[PDB]
Amino acid sequence: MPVTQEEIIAGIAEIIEEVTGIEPSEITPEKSFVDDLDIDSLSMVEIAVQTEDKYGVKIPDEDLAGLRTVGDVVAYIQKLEEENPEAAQALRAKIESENPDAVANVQARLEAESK
Repeated sequence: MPVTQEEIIAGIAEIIEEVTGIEPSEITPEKSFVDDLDIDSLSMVEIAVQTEDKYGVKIPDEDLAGLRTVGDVVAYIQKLEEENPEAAQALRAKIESENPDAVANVQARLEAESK
C-alpha cells in the first residue's frame, strides 16, 4: 500500500526515463544520484519534483542535499513514516557504516572516452 521499494525503484525509474530519459530496469537502488545517473542534480531535481508529487513524499532540498543514493532517497521517505527502523533497503554492514553496494574486489581498472 505504502511507498515500497519497487515503488521508489520502479515508480522513480519510470520517472527517470522521463527526465533523464534513462531506462526503467536500468535504474537500481545501487544508484548514487550522480555517480550513476551522471545527470547531475539538474534532472534528478525533476525526478523528485515528480515523485514528490505523484505520491507526495517528503524530500525537500533540506533532504535532497543529504540523499546520496536511492536507499537514502527512500529511507528519508519511509523512515519519515515508519517502515524499517534500521537504516533502509540496502544497508548490509553496520548502520553508520552504510554501503549500498557490497563491494568484494578491487578497482582502478576502468578507463574513459573523453571528447
